[PDB]
Amino acid sequence: AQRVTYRRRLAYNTRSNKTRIIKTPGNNIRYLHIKKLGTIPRCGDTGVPLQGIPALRPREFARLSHNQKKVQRAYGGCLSANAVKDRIVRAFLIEEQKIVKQKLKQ
Amino acid sequence: TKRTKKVGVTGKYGVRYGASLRRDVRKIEVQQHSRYQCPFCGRNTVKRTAAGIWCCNGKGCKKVLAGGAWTVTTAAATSARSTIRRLREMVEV
Amino acid sequence: VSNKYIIDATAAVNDKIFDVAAFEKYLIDRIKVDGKTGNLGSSVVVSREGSSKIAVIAHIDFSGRYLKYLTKKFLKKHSLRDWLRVVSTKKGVYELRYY
Amino acid sequence: PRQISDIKQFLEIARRKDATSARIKKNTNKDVKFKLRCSKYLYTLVVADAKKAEKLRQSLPPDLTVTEV
Amino acid sequence: PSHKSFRTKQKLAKAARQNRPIPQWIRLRTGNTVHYNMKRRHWRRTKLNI
RNA sequence: AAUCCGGUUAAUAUUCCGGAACCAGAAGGUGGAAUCAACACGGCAACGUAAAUGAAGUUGGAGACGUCGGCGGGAGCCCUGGGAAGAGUUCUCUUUUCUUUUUAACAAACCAUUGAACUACCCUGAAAUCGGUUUAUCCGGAGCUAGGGUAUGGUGUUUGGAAGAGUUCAGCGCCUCAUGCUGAAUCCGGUGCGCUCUCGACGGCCCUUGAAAAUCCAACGGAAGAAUGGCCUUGUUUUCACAUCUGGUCGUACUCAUAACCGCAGCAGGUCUCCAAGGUGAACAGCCUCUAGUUGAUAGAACAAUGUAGAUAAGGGAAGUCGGCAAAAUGGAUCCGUAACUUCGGGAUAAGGAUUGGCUCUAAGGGUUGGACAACCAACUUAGAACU
Ligand SMILES: [Mg+2]
Ligand SMILES: [Mg+2]
Ligand SMILES: [Mg+2]
Ligand SMILES: [Mg+2]
Ligand SMILES: [Mg+2]
Ligand SMILES: [Mg+2]
Ligand SMILES: [Mg+2]
Ligand SMILES: [Mg+2]
Ligand SMILES: [Mg+2]
Ligand SMILES: [Zn+2]
Repeated sequence: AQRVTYRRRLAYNTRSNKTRIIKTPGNNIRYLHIKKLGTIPRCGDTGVPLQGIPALRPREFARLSHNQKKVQRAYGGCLSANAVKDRIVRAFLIEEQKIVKQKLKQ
Repeated sequence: TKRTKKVGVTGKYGVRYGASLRRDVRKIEVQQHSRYQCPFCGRNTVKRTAAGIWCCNGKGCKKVLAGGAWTVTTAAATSARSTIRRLREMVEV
Repeated sequence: VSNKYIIDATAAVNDKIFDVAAFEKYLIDRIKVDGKTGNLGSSVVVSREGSSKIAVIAHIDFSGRYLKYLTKKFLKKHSLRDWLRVVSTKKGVYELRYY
Repeated sequence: PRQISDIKQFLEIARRKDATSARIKKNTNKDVKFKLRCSKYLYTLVVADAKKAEKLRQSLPPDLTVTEV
Repeated sequence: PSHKSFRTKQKLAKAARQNRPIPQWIRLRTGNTVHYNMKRRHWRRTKLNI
């Protein structure tokens, strides 16, 4: 059956030599050279992948509109929803404790 | 079924290396692959990742603990902590 | 459930080479229904002559390539190969050509 | 290539200045494709009716170049 | 290798040019002994060595 | 950062031609959006949108990473049931056998439906008679099961591209020319412990835990802005749509090896890697075949001894020899059975037995699907019986 060749002079199965088979409108079986798969941004506090954002190679993110690269919320696109919620509650409670410790210091 | 009377996990080594060596490895290997209890969360989801590093699973307490090579805590570390706590509590008062 | 298979054979009959009469009984004896020869109980495959046509009517979703296969056998039985050839012309219609 | 699903949308793209030419493709299934060549994209509208195709062809801007395949 | 530098390619062009017969009228000159040359290089025989 | 298909030459092609795209940079050419005082709305939420001002500084992310094991999906290949077109065979038989039956980048909308998710997260709710659940035992009052949502999205679907291309077949002009012109088909189904690649969710292992940088993105922050006469009047946004300009320079033939490289040579040596059909079979084994390639290794005649390579041998069976050297014998699979010794893991395929074809049957083991049930379709095993 039809056998294929690399379309570039790179002759080795490296991570930059990824391929997949296409069947053409000439009934030809041949390679298509494809890129590495994208990656979803990860939360800065927990490392979880961030929801609402596609998996792209780094420079592909330069072509999206602003709102596709973020979530409409504080730290959107940088922190997960549950991480932000921990930060808000932690900030409030710590500030209140600083208030009582200041009040009881006098 | 039992499948082994003695060698246990060390059965992977077969007849090599000497019985005493396989027995010593056996005691340590049972320790280093055991599950331990997380003091901060209460679950038994504490397993080793590389020799002194013990991690936790779940959505809560994704923390990492510095521990012993083969167990989460060592006797020397536990004795040091109580020694340190006694010394701390005697200069405090 | 009506089919209009015709084996037009004008070319060879004009030269007195093709016996449509012989081809009639050849088909009726040879056409196989349900894996058997002689199961043309006239409910499924009829066949008939059209002067120069051997029109076959089918009711069991037949194959016109089966007609071409049986025709080439007949031409082979009478050493008509090298001289005649069955060629598709229209939907379900085949012709004999000398080429 | 981009598909246009609305006749109103297709006519608007034709009235634009980048719209150089149009193509009429008549498929075997009696369906008609109106293809509009802009600078960046080729826009196809699929019209499944012969009556609608005639009206749409008459609905084009008069100066538009409509070419028959 | 077909992957080649410009400098290498220039040298190959020159090597091919010097690898030509001398026109006969050169050897027909009065006082010339250019009749045969030991500089006819062939690709399989004597290698360029860059 | 970013390119695909079809065609084309004697000889180049992801570079030429036809068609269809994409990326980056510059200027700002239109359109749209927000702003009457300021930089939008929706959703309980996960989060959503055609746009939705954001300077310094800071912080976060991507780039960015081992290895083995099985499991689930996709694509191409393989196999199979019909139809069509042409071909092979045709004493006889063969509703036959063979070939062709194709669909790219890119764009859009959907999307666990049709194949692969409760994978992650959110909401309601509050679980012992504990339940859920994978091939693999993990998960839950730190909120299970369940119900409903949100996101991730193609090598999936439906389309655009695109039948106009490609393929197959049948005719017409017939010195024919620009080799033109005219008709048909290119359709509908199924399959998987298969093969190659790939993705997804996992599991094992380590005194081994498996680059860096360029580059791109996001946030925190708040710098700066100046429309106003209830309206003809600006800035921003070009991280929104359409449009314009520009993309230099070097490589690109061919061989990659039993004749293009190295080995003095057209040397049985050596030299990294990608694709990979059918049958048998556990199998990328051996053996035969299809596509492709080759039929090249000075030839002719003859059949002496002695050779090199390969076979066989009565009876005996290691007497040969330093020595069983060489050869012979054994061999796959299934079912029986398996000693000393042992570091208890092994020894072990120990040893030692039996069986194995063909044909015709029987039984059991799963899925789609119509009104305790069931007519097909799609299937693969295993065990046994009779006959020969
Ligand atoms: Mg070439
Ligand atoms: Mg080349
Ligand atoms: Mg050499
Ligand atoms: Mg003997
Ligand atoms: Mg004997
Ligand atoms: Mg004997
Ligand atoms: Mg002896
Ligand atoms: Mg002797
Ligand atoms: Mg030997
Ligand atoms: Zn814990």
